[PDB]
Amino acid sequence: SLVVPNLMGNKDKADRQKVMSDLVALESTLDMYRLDNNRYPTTEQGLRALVSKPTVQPEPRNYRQDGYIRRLPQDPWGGDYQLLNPGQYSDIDIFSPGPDGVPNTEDDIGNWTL
Ligand SMILES: [Ca+2]
Ligand code: NA
Repeated sequence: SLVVPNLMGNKDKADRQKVMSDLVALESTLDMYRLDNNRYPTTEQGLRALVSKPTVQPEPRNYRQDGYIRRLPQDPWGGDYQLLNPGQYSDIDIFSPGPDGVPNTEDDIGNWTL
């Protein structure tokens, strides 16, 4: 006879699920980039490197003319996914900035929680 409140918790789980789905897709795309080019994008090159060839070194040596992804997704709050090379927890840390929209805050939802 006691229903635990879950309105926002349920919203949070749905939002986290979209973020994780985006992160998984990005990781797969980053792996295709690495299979071709033998490294992941640098922090400067970023996730944008998956769309078209970066304009800074290290220049990928086997970059598909079509790139690795058609478009970069945004997170559920309209924010941009972030990339750090080298990662603290993985080869590459990839994360949504979360609700607050600021990279590297407590709000970040990252691939280290996959
Ligand atoms: Ca944040
Ligand atoms: Na393309």
